[PDB]
Amino acid sequence: GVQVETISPGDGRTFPKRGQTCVVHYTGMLEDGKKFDSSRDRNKPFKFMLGKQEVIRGLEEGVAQMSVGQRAKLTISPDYAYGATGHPGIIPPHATLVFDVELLKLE
Ligand SMILES: CO[C@H]1C[C@@H]2CC[C@@H](C)[C@@](O)(O2)C(=O)C(=O)N2CCCC[C@H]2C(=O)O[C@H]([C@H](C)C[C@@H]2CC[C@@H](O)[C@H](OC)C2)CC(=O)[C@H](C)/C=C(\C)[C@@H](O)[C@@H](OC)C(=O)[C@H](C)C[C@H](C)/C=C/C=C/C=C/1C
Repeated sequence: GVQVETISPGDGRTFPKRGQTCVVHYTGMLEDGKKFDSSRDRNKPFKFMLGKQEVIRGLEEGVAQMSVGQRAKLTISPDYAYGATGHPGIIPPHATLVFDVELLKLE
């Protein structure tokens, strides 16, 4: 569902717990294609709480297996992303997504 390839290693010990707020930088693109979003270019980290279905399953499960400081390439299959419906106007049906995610801190 989500494949994780490490860009930079974390501490290897500090992982997100259920109900914790994850602070991340991300860049998102369609596989081998167009970039659709970046928190890095606007210099504003993205915050979400784990275990609250706030983000796509691929990102949730990608961040959940990352330690603090880790940066990774997340390849997210459509079923762990926006599926056959897509995201209106931005993400097509059956789109595999690539997120470059850095887990900055947990709060
Ligand atoms: C302008 O930028 C948008 C985000 C854009 C939307 C379009 C996509 C290309 C994208 O560019 O982000 C993008 O890169 C993307 O695909 N993202 C964002 C980064 C995390 C991964 C993914 C995602 O899951 O987006 C999310 C995706 C689009 C929809 C969710 C997917 C998972 C599913 O379980 C949810 O059903 C509920 C819906 C959008 C979000 O990350 C926002 C934060 C979360 C929600 C809207 C819901 O969780 C909602 O549930 C009631 C909430 O609890 C929120 C906090 C309540 C308040 C009022 C809403 C705030 C909305 C903020 C919107 C923001 C910052």
